[PDB]
Amino acid sequence: SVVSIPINNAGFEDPFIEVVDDYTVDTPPGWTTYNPNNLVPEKRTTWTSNNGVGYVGPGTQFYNQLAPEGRNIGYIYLAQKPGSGVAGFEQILDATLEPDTNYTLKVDVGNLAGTFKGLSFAGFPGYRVELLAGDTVLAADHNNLFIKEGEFKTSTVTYTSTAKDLHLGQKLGIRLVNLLQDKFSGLDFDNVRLTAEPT
Amino acid sequence: SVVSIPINNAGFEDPFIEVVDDYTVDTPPGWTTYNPNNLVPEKRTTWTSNNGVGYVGPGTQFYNQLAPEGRNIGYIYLAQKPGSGVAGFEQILDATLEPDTNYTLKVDVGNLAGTFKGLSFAGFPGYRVELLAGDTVLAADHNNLFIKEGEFKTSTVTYTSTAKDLHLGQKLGIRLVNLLQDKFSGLDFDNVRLTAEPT
Amino acid sequence: SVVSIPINNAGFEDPFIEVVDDYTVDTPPGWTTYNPNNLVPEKRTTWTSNNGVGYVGPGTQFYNQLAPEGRNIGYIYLAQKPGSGVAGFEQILDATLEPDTNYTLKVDVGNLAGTFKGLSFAGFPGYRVELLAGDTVLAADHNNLFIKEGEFKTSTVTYTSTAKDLHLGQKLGIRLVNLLQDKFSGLDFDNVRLTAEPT
Amino acid sequence: VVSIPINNAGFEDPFIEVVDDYTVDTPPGWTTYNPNNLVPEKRTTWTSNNGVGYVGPGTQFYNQLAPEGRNIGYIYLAQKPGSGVAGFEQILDATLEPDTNYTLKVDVGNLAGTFKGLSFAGFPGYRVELLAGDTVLAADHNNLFIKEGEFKTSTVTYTSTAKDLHLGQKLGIRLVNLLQDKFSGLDFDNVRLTAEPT
Ligand SMILES: CN1CCC/C1=C1/C=Nc2ccccc21
Ligand SMILES: CN1CCC/C1=C1/C=Nc2ccccc21
Ligand SMILES: CN1CCC/C1=C1/C=Nc2ccccc21
Ligand SMILES: CN1CCC/C1=C1/C=Nc2ccccc21
Ligand SMILES: CN1CCC/C1=C1/C=Nc2ccccc21
Ligand SMILES: CN1CCC/C1=C1/C=Nc2ccccc21
Ligand SMILES: [Ca+2]
Ligand SMILES: [Ca+2]
Ligand SMILES: [Ca+2]
Ligand SMILES: [Ca+2]
Ligand SMILES: [Ca+2]
Ligand SMILES: [Ca+2]
Ligand SMILES: [Ca+2]
Ligand SMILES: [Ca+2]
Ligand SMILES: [Mg+2]
Repeated sequence: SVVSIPINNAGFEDPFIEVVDDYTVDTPPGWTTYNPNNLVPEKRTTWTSNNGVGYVGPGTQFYNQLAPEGRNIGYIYLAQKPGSGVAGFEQILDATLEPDTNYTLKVDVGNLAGTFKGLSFAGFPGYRVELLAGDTVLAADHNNLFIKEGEFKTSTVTYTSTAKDLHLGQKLGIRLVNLLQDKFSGLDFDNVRLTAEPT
Repeated sequence: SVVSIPINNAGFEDPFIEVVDDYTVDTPPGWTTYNPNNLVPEKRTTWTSNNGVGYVGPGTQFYNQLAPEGRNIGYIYLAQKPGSGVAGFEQILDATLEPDTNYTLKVDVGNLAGTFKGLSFAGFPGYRVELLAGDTVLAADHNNLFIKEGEFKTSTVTYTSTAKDLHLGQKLGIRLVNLLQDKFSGLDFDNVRLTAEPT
Repeated sequence: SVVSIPINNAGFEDPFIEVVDDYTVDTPPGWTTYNPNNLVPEKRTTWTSNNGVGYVGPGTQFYNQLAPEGRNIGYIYLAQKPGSGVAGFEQILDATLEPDTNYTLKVDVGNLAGTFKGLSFAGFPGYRVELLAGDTVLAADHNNLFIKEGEFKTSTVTYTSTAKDLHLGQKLGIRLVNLLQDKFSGLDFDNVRLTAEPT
Repeated sequence: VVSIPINNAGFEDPFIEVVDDYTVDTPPGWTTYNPNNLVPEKRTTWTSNNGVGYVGPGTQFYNQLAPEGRNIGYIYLAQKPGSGVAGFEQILDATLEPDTNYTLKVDVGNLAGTFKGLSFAGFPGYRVELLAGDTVLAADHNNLFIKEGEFKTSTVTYTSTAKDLHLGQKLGIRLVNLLQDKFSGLDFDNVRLTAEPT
C-alpha cells in the first residue's frame, strides 16, 4: 500500500568521511544549494556560509548520539546576521504529484552542541522542511519541533492530493531550510524519507 | 501551569450576524488584513477579494457542521488566479515572548463546500497558520492538514523558547493565511487559542 | 402648463455609493418593497431575493452604458423560480388624482448583462410599470419594450383623467415590478419621472 | 410579416340581423375569462354578460360603424367597481417562437349615449394581454384615452429571445374589462396578431 519515493543521497552518506567530526564544505552530491538570498558563495571556506556533510560517529563532540542514520548528516551554516534570509538544500525528484495520494515527508533535524576551537554552538537558527510540486510549496513544517542541544528530532510534513489538484504531474521536490532566526546559525539534517499511499 | 494568552475577537463573534450564511466584507474588529501582495482592496464588494465574518449556523449551505465556536467564522476570499500571492488575518498581541515557555497556537481551518447558481465552492487554496514574535515567524503550519469539503480541522503550531532567545520580550503575533495555491480560493478560520506553559 | 410631480429618491441616488458595482440590500430610501407574494425577506443577503441601490459607474461589468441618471440604479432580484410571484418598488406620492389631467410616467428599465465566476446574468424576468390612484392601477406597461442585454430603455405610461373619474382626490402612486417570468431574474430601474398636464 | 390565425377575430359570428341588437352568450371561438366569477353561466340583460353586438348603419352607441364588419364583442359587468375583472380569452394553435417580434392589435370601444334611461357615460378601463401558456408575456393595461363613442387601436408588443422559457407554449389572447368605473361595458373588435423576425 505505502510506497517509498526514491531520493538521492537521502542520508547524506555520500561522500564517505573517515575521521569522526570531520566534514566537507561543498554541496552534498545529489542535492542542490537552496540559495534564494544568495547567502552561500559558490566558493566556500570554514569562515563563509557553507553546507556539506559531517561524520557524526563514535564519540562525536557535537551530539549526545550518533547520526540518526549511517555515518553522516548534512549541515547548513550561515555566517550572516540573523534575519539576513534563508538557505539550505533542495532536491527535485523524478516522481510527480499523483491524485488521491497521501504524501509523508520525514526528516531528522539536529541542534549542534558544545564548544569547539573556542566557538560556542549553543542556540539554534530554526528550520523549515518543505514538500514541493514544481516550485509550489505544498506543505511545510516551519520550526514546530523543540530540539534540545545535542539531539535530533523527526519533522513530519504531510500533503493529501485530491482528484483535481492544479499541480498534478509536476515533479515533487524537497527543501531543507536554515531559517537563520538566531545563532549559533548552523542546522543539521539526516534520513530524508518520502512515502506515497493511495487514499 | 498552562496559561491562556488573550486574543481580541478570537472566534470572530464580532460583529453579530442575524441570518444564516450572511457575512461582512470588512476586516473583523480586533484583526488587521494581512496583505503582503495587495490582493485585497481597501474598499471591498461582494465581487472583489475580501475578508470578514460569516454566520455558519443551522441550515448552512456551506458545511456539514456548525461553526467550530459560537455563530461565526472569519473568511478570506481571493478572486485572483492561483499563485498571485497570499492574504489573510493578522493580530499582534499584548503578550511578549518569555523564556523557557512552550507556546501552543490552535485554529480551526475550514474547507467550504457546495454550489450556488453556477458558483462552485469545490477545492481549497491551502492555509498557513503562523506564530510571530515581532516581524519573525517563530513557527508555522503550512498546509499539513488534509481538510474535506464541508469540514473544519484544528491546526496546532508550537514554539518553545530557551533562556537566550533573540526575540525575547517582543510582541507575540498570529497570522491566518490563504495561500491561493488553487480554487475555490476561499478559506475559513475560527476559535483561535494561544496558551503558554513554563518548561 | 406641464408640471412635474415630486417623487422621493426618484433616481435612487440615496444612498451615495463610492465603489462601482457596489450595492445595498435594503429597500431604497423613499420607497417601499412591493411584496404581494412575500418573495423578498425582511433581512436580505447575497443568497436571498433582494432589492436596493446599485452604482453603475465607469467600468461597470453589467451594462454597455452608465446609469440612465446620476450614479445609481434601483435593482430587484428574485431568487425563487419563475412563476413564483412578483415584487419590486412602490411609492405613494403626496399628489392626488385631479380631473381633466394628462399624466405621463417614465422610468428607465435595465436588463443586466454578463457573467461572474459561473453566475450568468443572461436573460430577463419581464417588467411592469404602474401608475396608481389609491389601490387601483390606472394604467400599466406590462413588459411591452424589448430591452437588450446590457442596456436601459424608457417605459412610458399614460393616463388621462375625466371630470367624473371614480378615483379623483386619491393619492397617486408608482409601482416598478419584477415579473419573475424567466431568469436571470434581476432587473433595474432608474430616473422615475411623473408629469401632470391640464387637458 | 406572418399573420397568426385567430378564430372569430372580428366577432362576426354569429350574424345579427337588426342594427344595435346583440347576443348575451360567449362569442364562438372565444371563452369567457372569468377569474373572479363575475359572469354567470346563465345571463340576462340585468346580469354581467358578454356576447356580440351589431354596430351597423345609424348605430345609437358610437360615432362610427364597427371597426370591422358588422359586429363587436362586448363585456358588461354588473358588480360594483373593484369587484374584479372578466372578458374574453382565446388560446391559439401557434406557439411561441424565438427571435420574433409579435404585434397584437385590437380596437377598444367606449360606448356612448343613453338608451331606455341608461347612461353609458364613463368607461371601466381595459387590458389587452398576449399569453404563452398561462403567462402574460406583454399587456396594455389601460394606456389609451378612449373618447365616448370611439374605438382606438391598442397595440401590444413582445420580443422573444433564443432561450425564452415559454418557447413552444401556445400563444393566447385576453381582452379584459377592468371594472375600474362605470358605465362598465367595454367593446372590442378586429383582433390581429402578427409575427416577424427580430
Ligand atoms: C571556523 N568556523 C565558522 C564558524 C563555525 C566554524 C567551524 C569550523 N569547524 C567547525 C566544525 C563544526 C561546526 C562549526 C565549525
Ligand atoms: C556547522 N558546521 C560548519 C562546518 C561543519 C559543521 C557541522 C555541522 N554539523 C556537523 C557534524 C559533524 C561535523 C561537522 C558539522
Ligand atoms: C468565501 N466567502 C466570500 C464571501 C463570504 C464567504 C464565506 C466563507 N465562509 C462563509 C461562512 C458563512 C458565510 C459566508 C462565508
Ligand atoms: C441583480 N443584483 C443583486 C444584487 C445587486 C444587483 C444589481 C443589479 N444591478 C446592479 C447595478 C449595480 C450594482 C448591483 C446591481
Ligand atoms: C338593461 N341593461 C343593464 C345593464 C346594461 C343594459 C342594457 C340593455 N340593453 C343594452 C344595450 C347596450 C348597452 C347596455 C344595455
Ligand atoms: C353593454 N352591452 C350589454 C348588452 C349589450 C351591450 C353592448 C355593448 N356594445 C354593444 C354594441 C351593439 C349592441 C349591444 C352592445
Ligand atoms: Ca546519514
Ligand atoms: Ca546549537
Ligand atoms: Ca466563532
Ligand atoms: Ca472547498
Ligand atoms: Ca439614477
Ligand atoms: Ca440579463
Ligand atoms: Ca367586427
Ligand atoms: Ca362609455
Ligand atoms: Mg478573547
